[PDB]
Amino acid sequence: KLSEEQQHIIAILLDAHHKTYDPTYADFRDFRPPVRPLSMLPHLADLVSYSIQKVIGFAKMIPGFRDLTSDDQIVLLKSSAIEVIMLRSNQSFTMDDMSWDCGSQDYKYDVTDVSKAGHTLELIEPLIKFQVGLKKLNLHEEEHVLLMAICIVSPDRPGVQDAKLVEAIQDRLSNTLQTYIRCRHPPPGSHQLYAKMIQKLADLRSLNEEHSKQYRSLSFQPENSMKLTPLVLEVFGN
Amino acid sequence: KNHPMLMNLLK
Ligand SMILES: CCCC[Si](CCCC)(c1ccc(OC[C@@H](O)CCC(=O)O)c(C)c1)c1ccc(OCC(O)(CC)CC)c(C)c1
Repeated sequence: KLSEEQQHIIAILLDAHHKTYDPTYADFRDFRPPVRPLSMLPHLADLVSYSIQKVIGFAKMIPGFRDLTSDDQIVLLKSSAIEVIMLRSNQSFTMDDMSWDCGSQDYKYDVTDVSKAGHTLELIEPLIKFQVGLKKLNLHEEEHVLLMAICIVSPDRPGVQDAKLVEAIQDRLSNTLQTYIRCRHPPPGSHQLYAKMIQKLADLRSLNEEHSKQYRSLSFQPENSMKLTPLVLEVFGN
Repeated sequence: KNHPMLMNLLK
């Protein structure tokens, strides 16, 4: 049932993720140092800016993504970047203390680090719930990279021009994920697994909207915008 | 609006 075109898609996405995710987190030393009001904003701005670069590298390798116009590629990455960052951040998230552990203690982040960057509980608590619920899904890496790709190529993102071409690319990844779960994910973990993953995509839209609200409020202060990066200002807005 | 840094990373 899992066609070889579908196995091929999964292998490309696996290779793309492994090429764009460094579990050593060695590049974190080039960021501005973590400082523990808004003391974590410079470090977290560099972290997001770095992650945006990785999401772009991953997205470029999604089968069919390049067939979109540069405009459609830009609006999809602009809209999806923070959601893909939320998804890929789950690999470092640990449920033993509800934190993102990236090796050393300096690069072990909790909720107080998010608040020390300007963000409130309106985002922080739904974000932790999302990370816990995503972790509880116990996704195969095949399902994890498929979910990130499906997230990016969504035809209902604002500013999308060729929605039907975006929909065709997503449908090929969607049928690949649906078929993968039925053939390669054994019960009971497979139970309604596709439905639970699509629900996480809905949660990501909600988390995206709340982060945009707080980002727009935080970046409205030039004193805060000064500590951001040029890439973050371009992608997330001025 | 133009996104030159995004466009460059998209190579
Ligand atoms: C303290 C960090 C909290 C967890 Si974050 C969960 C994402 C939630 C949005 C997170 C992001 C990336 C990441 O890196 C893993 C891989 O991407 C890199 C591996 C690789 O690619 O090699 C990790 C580990 C965690 C987070 C980050 C910045 C945030 O502020 C952003 C901003 O709004 C502040 C005003 C604008 C700058 C907020 C609010 C949360």
